[PDB]
Amino acid sequence: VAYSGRKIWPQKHTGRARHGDIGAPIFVGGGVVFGPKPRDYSYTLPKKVRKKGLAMAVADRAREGKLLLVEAFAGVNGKTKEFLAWAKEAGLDGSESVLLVTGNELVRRAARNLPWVVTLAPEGLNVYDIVRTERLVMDLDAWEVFQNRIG
Amino acid sequence: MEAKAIARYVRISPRKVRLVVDLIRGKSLEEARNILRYTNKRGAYFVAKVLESAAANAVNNHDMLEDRLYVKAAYVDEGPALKRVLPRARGRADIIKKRTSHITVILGEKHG
Amino acid sequence: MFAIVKTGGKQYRVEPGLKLRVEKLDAEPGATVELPVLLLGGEKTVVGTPVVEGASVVAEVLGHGRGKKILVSKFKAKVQYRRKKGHRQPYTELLIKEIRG
Amino acid sequence: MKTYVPKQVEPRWVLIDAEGKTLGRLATKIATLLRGKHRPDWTPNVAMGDFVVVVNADKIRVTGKKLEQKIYTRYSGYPGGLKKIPLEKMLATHPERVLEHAVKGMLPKGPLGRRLFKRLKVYAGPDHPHQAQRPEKLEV
Amino acid sequence: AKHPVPKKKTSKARRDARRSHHALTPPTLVPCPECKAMKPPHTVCPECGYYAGRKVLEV
Amino acid sequence: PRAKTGVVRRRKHKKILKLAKGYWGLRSKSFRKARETLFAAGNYAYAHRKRRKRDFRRLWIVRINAACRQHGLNYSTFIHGLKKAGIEVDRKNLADLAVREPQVFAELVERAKAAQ
RNA sequence: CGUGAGGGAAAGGUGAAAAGAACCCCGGGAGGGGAGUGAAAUAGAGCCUGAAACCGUGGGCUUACAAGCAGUCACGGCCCCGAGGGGUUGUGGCGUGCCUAUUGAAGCAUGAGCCGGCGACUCACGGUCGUGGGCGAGCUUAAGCCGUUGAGGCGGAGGC
RNA sequence: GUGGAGCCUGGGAGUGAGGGCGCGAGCGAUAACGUCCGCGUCCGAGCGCGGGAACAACCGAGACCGCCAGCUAAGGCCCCC
RNA sequence: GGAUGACCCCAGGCGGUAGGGGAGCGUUCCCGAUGCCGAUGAAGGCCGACCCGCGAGGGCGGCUGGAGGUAAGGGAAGUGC
Ligand SMILES: [Mg+2]
Ligand SMILES: [Mg+2]
Ligand SMILES: [Mg+2]
Ligand SMILES: [Mg+2]
Ligand SMILES: [Mg+2]
Ligand SMILES: [Mg+2]
Ligand SMILES: [Mg+2]
Ligand SMILES: [Mg+2]
Ligand SMILES: [Mg+2]
Ligand SMILES: [Mg+2]
Ligand SMILES: [Mg+2]
Ligand SMILES: [Mg+2]
Ligand SMILES: [Mg+2]
Ligand SMILES: [Mg+2]
Ligand SMILES: [Mg+2]
Ligand SMILES: [Mg+2]
Ligand SMILES: [Mg+2]
Ligand SMILES: [Mg+2]
Ligand SMILES: [Mg+2]
Ligand SMILES: [Mg+2]
Ligand SMILES: [Mg+2]
Ligand SMILES: [Mg+2]
Ligand SMILES: [Mg+2]
Ligand SMILES: [Mg+2]
Ligand SMILES: [Mg+2]
Ligand SMILES: [Mg+2]
Ligand SMILES: [Mg+2]
Ligand SMILES: [Mg+2]
Ligand SMILES: [Mg+2]
Ligand SMILES: [Mg+2]
Ligand SMILES: [Mg+2]
Ligand SMILES: [Mg+2]
Ligand SMILES: [Mg+2]
Ligand SMILES: [Mg+2]
Ligand SMILES: [Mg+2]
Ligand SMILES: [Mg+2]
Ligand SMILES: [Mg+2]
Ligand SMILES: [Mg+2]
Ligand SMILES: [Mg+2]
Ligand SMILES: [Mg+2]
Ligand SMILES: [Mg+2]
Ligand SMILES: [Mg+2]
Ligand SMILES: [Mg+2]
Ligand SMILES: [Mg+2]
Ligand SMILES: [Mg+2]
Ligand SMILES: [Mg+2]
Ligand SMILES: [Mg+2]
Ligand SMILES: [Mg+2]
Ligand SMILES: [Mg+2]
Ligand SMILES: [Mg+2]
Ligand SMILES: [Mg+2]
Ligand SMILES: [Mg+2]
Ligand SMILES: [Mg+2]
Ligand SMILES: [Mg+2]
Ligand SMILES: [Mg+2]
Ligand SMILES: [Mg+2]
Ligand SMILES: [Mg+2]
Ligand SMILES: [Mg+2]
Ligand SMILES: [Mg+2]
Ligand SMILES: [Mg+2]
Ligand SMILES: [Mg+2]
Ligand SMILES: [Mg+2]
Ligand SMILES: [Mg+2]
Ligand SMILES: [Mg+2]
Ligand SMILES: [Mg+2]
Ligand SMILES: [Mg+2]
Ligand SMILES: [Mg+2]
Ligand SMILES: [Mg+2]
Ligand SMILES: [Mg+2]
Ligand SMILES: [Mg+2]
Ligand SMILES: [Mg+2]
Ligand SMILES: [Mg+2]
Ligand SMILES: [Mg+2]
Ligand SMILES: [Mg+2]
Ligand SMILES: [Mg+2]
Ligand SMILES: [Mg+2]
Ligand SMILES: [Mg+2]
Ligand SMILES: [Mg+2]
Ligand SMILES: [Mg+2]
Ligand SMILES: [Mg+2]
Ligand SMILES: [Mg+2]
Ligand SMILES: [Mg+2]
Ligand SMILES: [Mg+2]
Ligand SMILES: [Mg+2]
Ligand SMILES: [Mg+2]
Ligand SMILES: [Mg+2]
Ligand SMILES: [Mg+2]
Ligand SMILES: [Mg+2]
Ligand SMILES: [Mg+2]
Ligand SMILES: [Mg+2]
Ligand SMILES: [Mg+2]
Ligand SMILES: [Mg+2]
Ligand SMILES: [Mg+2]
Ligand SMILES: [Mg+2]
Ligand SMILES: [Mg+2]
Ligand SMILES: [Mg+2]
Ligand SMILES: [Mg+2]
Ligand SMILES: [Mg+2]
Ligand SMILES: [Mg+2]
Ligand SMILES: [Mg+2]
Ligand SMILES: [Mg+2]
Ligand SMILES: [Mg+2]
Ligand SMILES: [Mg+2]
Ligand SMILES: [Mg+2]
Ligand SMILES: [Mg+2]
Ligand SMILES: [Mg+2]
Ligand SMILES: [Mg+2]
Ligand SMILES: [Mg+2]
Ligand SMILES: [Mg+2]
Ligand SMILES: [Mg+2]
Ligand SMILES: [Mg+2]
Ligand SMILES: [Mg+2]
Ligand SMILES: [Mg+2]
Ligand SMILES: [Mg+2]
Ligand SMILES: [Mg+2]
Ligand SMILES: [Mg+2]
Ligand SMILES: [Mg+2]
Ligand SMILES: [Mg+2]
Ligand SMILES: [Mg+2]
Ligand SMILES: [Mg+2]
Ligand SMILES: [Mg+2]
Ligand SMILES: [Mg+2]
Ligand SMILES: [Mg+2]
Ligand SMILES: [Mg+2]
Ligand SMILES: [Mg+2]
Ligand SMILES: [Mg+2]
Ligand SMILES: [Mg+2]
Ligand SMILES: [Mg+2]
Ligand SMILES: [Mg+2]
Ligand SMILES: [Mg+2]
Ligand SMILES: [Mg+2]
Ligand SMILES: [Mg+2]
Ligand SMILES: [Mg+2]
Ligand SMILES: [Mg+2]
Ligand SMILES: [Mg+2]
Ligand SMILES: [Mg+2]
Ligand SMILES: [Mg+2]
Ligand SMILES: [Mg+2]
Ligand SMILES: [Mg+2]
Ligand SMILES: [Mg+2]
Ligand SMILES: [Mg+2]
Ligand SMILES: [Mg+2]
Ligand SMILES: [Mg+2]
Ligand SMILES: [Mg+2]
Ligand SMILES: [Mg+2]
Ligand SMILES: [Mg+2]
Ligand SMILES: [Mg+2]
Ligand SMILES: [Mg+2]
Ligand SMILES: [Mg+2]
Ligand SMILES: [Mg+2]
Ligand SMILES: [Mg+2]
Ligand SMILES: [Mg+2]
Ligand SMILES: [Mg+2]
Ligand SMILES: [Mg+2]
Ligand SMILES: [Mg+2]
Ligand SMILES: [Mg+2]
Ligand SMILES: [Mg+2]
Ligand SMILES: [Mg+2]
Ligand SMILES: [Mg+2]
Ligand SMILES: [Mg+2]
Ligand SMILES: [Mg+2]
Ligand SMILES: [Mg+2]
Ligand SMILES: [Mg+2]
Ligand SMILES: [Mg+2]
Ligand SMILES: [Mg+2]
Ligand SMILES: [Mg+2]
Ligand SMILES: [Mg+2]
Ligand SMILES: [Mg+2]
Ligand SMILES: [Mg+2]
Ligand SMILES: [Mg+2]
Ligand SMILES: [Zn+2]
Repeated sequence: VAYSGRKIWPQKHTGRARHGDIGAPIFVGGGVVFGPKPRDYSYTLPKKVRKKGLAMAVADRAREGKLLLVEAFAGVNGKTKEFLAWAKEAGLDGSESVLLVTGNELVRRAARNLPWVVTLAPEGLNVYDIVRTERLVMDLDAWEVFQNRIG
Repeated sequence: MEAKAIARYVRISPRKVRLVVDLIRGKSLEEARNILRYTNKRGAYFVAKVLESAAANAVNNHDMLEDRLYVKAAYVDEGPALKRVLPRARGRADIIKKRTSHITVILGEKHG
Repeated sequence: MFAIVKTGGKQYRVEPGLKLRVEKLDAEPGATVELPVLLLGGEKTVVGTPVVEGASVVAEVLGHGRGKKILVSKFKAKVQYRRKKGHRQPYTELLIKEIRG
Repeated sequence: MKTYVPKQVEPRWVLIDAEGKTLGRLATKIATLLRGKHRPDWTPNVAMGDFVVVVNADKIRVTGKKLEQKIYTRYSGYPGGLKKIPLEKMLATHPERVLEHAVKGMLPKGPLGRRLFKRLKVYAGPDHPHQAQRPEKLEV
Repeated sequence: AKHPVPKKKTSKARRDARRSHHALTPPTLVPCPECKAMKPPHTVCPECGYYAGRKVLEV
Repeated sequence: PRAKTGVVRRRKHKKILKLAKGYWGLRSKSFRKARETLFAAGNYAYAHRKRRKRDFRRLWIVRINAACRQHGLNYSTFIHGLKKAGIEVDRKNLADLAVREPQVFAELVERAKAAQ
């Protein structure tokens, strides 16, 4: 703290309480005891857990019928209305949130702005996103990498 | 019907003026005027101004009649104090509070 | 005619038409119960020794409730011992129907 | 059922001939009468005892050597101010004080007990001025 | 001396009971018999300058 | 993140202050004095609901005793006679009888003399 | 503030918009009362909210024969809201503040005028036990690298 | 003898100023609200409750809460009570 | 008893300082949330003799306030004078 280290008034005979410097945490303006300092919250969760975790999450959507694999995306060539059309046709009215996983950049751009859609490349598939969303939609090429990652 | 006047931030200490204010609570406007007139306190100059101002308001804004007016309520509230240093022996500095009053007078009409 | 009846480890002087709160009875609201009689007085006087064989007081249970809360607080100086408990005693409300003498 | 509380009652006046009675053994009874504890509706926080008239207080009796040895005491607040007056002398000067003092000590301290004591009316000699009250004579 | 000092703060009840004798008594006033204006008895009237039935003073 | 006192302490103090309504001077006005006053108050209440049970029974007894002596016996005799007769009317009730119902009380007195 | 090196504060908020109150009235002025503005003016510039201590006016109940850690239990009176409750408190019963420190405190032992706000068991890294999971003769990666731009993966050196 | 008994492995303590009383001794003066040991107790932590006028350790007794019910304990029962 | 912490029934324990252990309440912040409550009135303040809870507390109503607040379930601490 910015104050000096001078003892503010003598130890004895002033009729006041003893103090040292006004930086001491007992003074308004003084330092703080045990406040937060810069911190690293990370830690290395076991790799197998992440793996087993990934797999279970996809498994969970699978068991609900909410996981849908697709071959390709019709006419979606980077326009929202294009993805929107395709989606309607694919059974995604947007009443249910969707984690769309595909390596097709053109498809991610088309869908990203939709409030009910989270997009990801397959290298990015992770359990928070699967668990946050109601429906899982994947490229086969996407489904392929995920199968290699849970191997 | 009521008419009121408030003198705010009068530089006199509440306890001193209340003493004068207490002399006129409930009195007829006329009696209160006499009393203040021959009350030997500084407070009387100030209470007299709030009275006369309330009386004016009664007659001029509120359609009440001077001859029927009486001090229906009056009170003194404390304003913010002026803090001043009073130097004492041995380096000590005391603090004098030069206190402040808000004086309220409220007149009513004593009907019939 | 009055009766001195005993319910809930306690005794009451009841007359027909009386509403009375007693300790909680295990009987549905609207039911009717027979209280024991220890003494009958009024026109004739009959004195239980301790209860009177034939008599009973008939009560309809109007309902069951909880008493207004009493705070039970405990404090011991110089020992930082403090306890605060809220207490509501359960009771039954009875209407006294008749004194079967 | 809550315990009965009496509404205000008309107090009963009573008359007692103190002659030849034993001071202390009379005083306890006067006390009971003043508290009102002969009454089945006794209530401890109201004056609802009898008014008590006593006559012939000067003819109260006392056992042992107490006329000579019983000493009444008064403190004035001043240095050396403890006066000691013996029974004999108190009887010879303010005889009614003897009973008065004994009954007073047998009443509760507090506002009520003080009030109860005012209901006691003690006279030396056979007569009293409470005729208007037509006090009922009591043997005790 | 050894610097006496209050042992306890005075309660509002006590402070104000000390002040049970502090009320001002209003000025005693009698009418001026000449101009009817209210004034202190035994003073020359400051409204009209009259005292003992005569003009004493320019007002 | 920081969690400053905020609203929390004013709210505990009002709770206590509100329980202290009625108390003298700072005892209803100062959180500190109120809290002291309340510690005492809760212990008395506890103690006193215990002794109310005693306070009343002592009263019933003074009353029963008065009513007995009108019929020429004392409380102690009357209670023994009741016991022997097998009468279990309690003192709360014996007392109400003694005042509201003199004829009934008389009969219980009778059974009591008779029972010995 | 200190000769000086040096110490070192407090102090934020009208309103959507100044529409920041023309004019009249009392007053030397300050201040107020009307008028006016505004959804709102106890938002009027000493301006959002506006707690508490503290000071006051008005009202209900109460108090001048009374003995007190200030309450509590009981009853009764009065006042209020409408077989009930609330306020108040006459009488009766009971009753030795809080905290600290002590063998032991109401203690004539410490601390505290009151109120509001600030105010003291944490974090890193290692260890030891317990515990929730993952894998199990095996378990695990570090620094880094790739990716992302709140996405994860790779990396077996090394450690147990 | 099934008890907030016991034994084993481990985690967390706190305590290491005691004090009164009864009995047994020493020290002291067959002194101390003295001191120092032993066995027991209570206070400590039961300054919660009844009795002892009042009163940590004497007598009675181990307070989970409520009751305007009953029986007792020590101590009491002439009035205060 | 029923099968499983659903609730009923019988019995027993439940004074406590140092101290061990358990279960909870509330404060700030994050996910929940591109959501939901909100000018037909956010937070905050002042009342309440009402409801729930052993309690810490939480509701509900009236007044003030005038623009924010934030659930079920979880997470993290500058968390309670
Ligand atoms: Mg510095
Ligand atoms: Mg520095
Ligand atoms: Mg500096
Ligand atoms: Mg330094
Ligand atoms: Mg320095
Ligand atoms: Mg230095
Ligand atoms: Mg010193
Ligand atoms: Mg000092
Ligand atoms: Mg100081
Ligand atoms: Mg100081
Ligand atoms: Mg110092
Ligand atoms: Mg310091
Ligand atoms: Mg220093
Ligand atoms: Mg410093
Ligand atoms: Mg700082
Ligand atoms: Mg700073
Ligand atoms: Mg600090
Ligand atoms: Mg620190
Ligand atoms: Mg520090
Ligand atoms: Mg830290
Ligand atoms: Mg860092
Ligand atoms: Mg950590
Ligand atoms: Mg790390
Ligand atoms: Mg989106
Ligand atoms: Mg979403
Ligand atoms: Mg004068
Ligand atoms: Mg005029
Ligand atoms: Mg000088
Ligand atoms: Mg000062
Ligand atoms: Mg000053
Ligand atoms: Mg019950
Ligand atoms: Mg009951
Ligand atoms: Mg204490
Ligand atoms: Mg104590
Ligand atoms: Mg303590
Ligand atoms: Mg202690
Ligand atoms: Mg304590
Ligand atoms: Mg008699
Ligand atoms: Mg009594
Ligand atoms: Mg004489
Ligand atoms: Mg006494
Ligand atoms: Mg000297
Ligand atoms: Mg001097
Ligand atoms: Mg000198
Ligand atoms: Mg001096
Ligand atoms: Mg002093
Ligand atoms: Mg004061
Ligand atoms: Mg006052
Ligand atoms: Mg005084
Ligand atoms: Mg004249
Ligand atoms: Mg913040
Ligand atoms: Mg804080
Ligand atoms: Mg704060
Ligand atoms: Mg607060
Ligand atoms: Mg608090
Ligand atoms: Mg608050
Ligand atoms: Mg609170
Ligand atoms: Mg009161
Ligand atoms: Mg007060
Ligand atoms: Mg006060
Ligand atoms: Mg106050
Ligand atoms: Mg409390
Ligand atoms: Mg109790
Ligand atoms: Mg008790
Ligand atoms: Mg007899
Ligand atoms: Mg018996
Ligand atoms: Mg019996
Ligand atoms: Mg210098
Ligand atoms: Mg300079
Ligand atoms: Mg310096
Ligand atoms: Mg500063
Ligand atoms: Mg602004
Ligand atoms: Mg602005
Ligand atoms: Mg606006
Ligand atoms: Mg002018
Ligand atoms: Mg002006
Ligand atoms: Mg004006
Ligand atoms: Mg104006
Ligand atoms: Mg308008
Ligand atoms: Mg509006
Ligand atoms: Mg307002
Ligand atoms: Mg405003
Ligand atoms: Mg201000
Ligand atoms: Mg604003
Ligand atoms: Mg404001
Ligand atoms: Mg203000
Ligand atoms: Mg205020
Ligand atoms: Mg008043
Ligand atoms: Mg007297
Ligand atoms: Mg009187
Ligand atoms: Mg009392
Ligand atoms: Mg009573
Ligand atoms: Mg009432
Ligand atoms: Mg009452
Ligand atoms: Mg005691
Ligand atoms: Mg005391
Ligand atoms: Mg004591
Ligand atoms: Mg405390
Ligand atoms: Mg301390
Ligand atoms: Mg010490
Ligand atoms: Mg010491
Ligand atoms: Mg010592
Ligand atoms: Mg003391
Ligand atoms: Mg003292
Ligand atoms: Mg000292
Ligand atoms: Mg002290
Ligand atoms: Mg010391
Ligand atoms: Mg100071
Ligand atoms: Mg204060
Ligand atoms: Mg504070
Ligand atoms: Mg720690
Ligand atoms: Mg560890
Ligand atoms: Mg582990
Ligand atoms: Mg694993
Ligand atoms: Mg190693
Ligand atoms: Mg076992
Ligand atoms: Mg054990
Ligand atoms: Mg054990
Ligand atoms: Mg531990
Ligand atoms: Mg240790
Ligand atoms: Mg230790
Ligand atoms: Mg040692
Ligand atoms: Mg040692
Ligand atoms: Mg020692
Ligand atoms: Mg020992
Ligand atoms: Mg020893
Ligand atoms: Mg002793
Ligand atoms: Mg020994
Ligand atoms: Mg012996
Ligand atoms: Mg020995
Ligand atoms: Mg030896
Ligand atoms: Mg000798
Ligand atoms: Mg010793
Ligand atoms: Mg000895
Ligand atoms: Mg010895
Ligand atoms: Mg021992
Ligand atoms: Mg200790
Ligand atoms: Mg004991
Ligand atoms: Mg023990
Ligand atoms: Mg205790
Ligand atoms: Mg004792
Ligand atoms: Mg005792
Ligand atoms: Mg005693
Ligand atoms: Mg004891
Ligand atoms: Mg027990
Ligand atoms: Mg018995
Ligand atoms: Mg015995
Ligand atoms: Mg005795
Ligand atoms: Mg006495
Ligand atoms: Mg316990
Ligand atoms: Mg446990
Ligand atoms: Mg725990
Ligand atoms: Mg909760
Ligand atoms: Mg909190
Ligand atoms: Mg929590
Ligand atoms: Mg944040
Ligand atoms: Mg968001
Ligand atoms: Mg939001
Ligand atoms: Mg809406
Ligand atoms: Mg609107
Ligand atoms: Mg509203
Ligand atoms: Mg909030
Ligand atoms: Mg907030
Ligand atoms: Mg609340
Ligand atoms: Mg609000
Ligand atoms: Mg906003
Ligand atoms: Mg939230
Ligand atoms: Mg939450
Ligand atoms: Mg979560
Ligand atoms: Mg802190
Ligand atoms: Zn004249």
